[PDB]
Amino acid sequence: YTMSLGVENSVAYSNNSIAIPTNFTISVTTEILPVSMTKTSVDCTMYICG
Amino acid sequence: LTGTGVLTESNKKFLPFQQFGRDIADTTDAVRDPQTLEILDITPCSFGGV
Ligand SMILES: *[C@@H]1O[C@H](CO)[C@@H](O)[C@H](O)[C@H]1NC(C)=O
Ligand SMILES: *[C@@H]1O[C@H](CO)[C@@H](O)[C@H](O)[C@H]1NC(C)=O
Repeated sequence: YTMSLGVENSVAYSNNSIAIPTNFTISVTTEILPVSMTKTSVDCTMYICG
Repeated sequence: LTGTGVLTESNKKFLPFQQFGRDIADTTDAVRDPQTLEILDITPCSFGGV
C-alpha cells in the first residue's frame, strides 16, 4: 500500500482563539547513545604469517 | 592437521567418525588423538603486546 504519514488535522485557528492547557503530565523519555567500541589490536605479522 | 598450541583434555563429545573440531570462524578448537581416541582441546600458545 501507499503509506500514510499520520492523522490529518485542521488546527482550530482563528484571529481571536487561543487554547491553554488546564493540566499536565510528567513524562520520562529514555534515550540510548553508544559511547565506545571494543578496543582491539592485531599483531599483523601473526595474522598474515602465523 | 598441523598447528601450535596448548593441548589439554576436554569434555567435548565428538561423533565416532569425526576427527577435528572447529569453532564458529573455521579455527580448529579440538582434535581426536588417532591412537587413544580422546578429544584434546586446542588453545593457542600465549601471546600479547609488550
Ligand atoms: C491531571 O491529570 C491526571 C492524570 O490524568 C489526573 O489524575 C488529575 O486528576 C488531573 N488534575 C486536574 C486538576 O485535572
Ligand atoms: C592402539 O594401541 C593401544 C595399545 O595400548 C590401544 O590401547 C589402542 O586402543 C589402539 N588404538 C587403535 C586405534 O587401534
